[PDB]
Amino acid sequence: SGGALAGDSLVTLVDSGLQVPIKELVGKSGFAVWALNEATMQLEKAIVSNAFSTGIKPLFTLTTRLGRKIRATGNHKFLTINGWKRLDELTPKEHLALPRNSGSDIYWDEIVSITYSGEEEVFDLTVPGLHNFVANNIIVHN
Ligand SMILES: [Cl-]
Ligand SMILES: [Cl-]
Ligand SMILES: [Cl-]
Ligand SMILES: [Cl-]
Ligand code: NA
Ligand code: NA
Ligand code: NA
Repeated sequence: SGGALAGDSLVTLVDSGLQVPIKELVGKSGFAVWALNEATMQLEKAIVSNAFSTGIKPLFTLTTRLGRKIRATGNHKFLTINGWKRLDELTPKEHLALPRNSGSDIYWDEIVSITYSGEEEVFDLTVPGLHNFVANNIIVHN
């Protein structure tokens, strides 16, 4: 529930640092990825309790000014300076929270494009602590 991501969306397994397509994690649990602690605004290790397909749904490709890109359902939420917002409520030039290249801080990158990009099978992770995770180096909410 809450939206989903293209199967090739990459999540980072904390200990190995291996970037893995979310589709490959289906059925796995009890492993850590990166997530945002919104109180500290710092990245933290977060346990995933479930990884699953939600079926075939419409996807939108969102691209940022730094060149980060993700394909998500219209209802998937991203973090703006004014709170979490559905992809299909985001506007051109609106900024989203993204992890910095190094360290545990975030930066607010500008959206340069949102484009409908067809239907595919889509996937999600449940993160029972922080309810969000990093995918394709962008913070997304459950
Ligand atoms: Cl678990
Ligand atoms: Cl379906
Ligand atoms: Cl909806
Ligand atoms: Cl919204
Ligand atoms: Na490591
Ligand atoms: Na604010
Ligand atoms: Na705007």
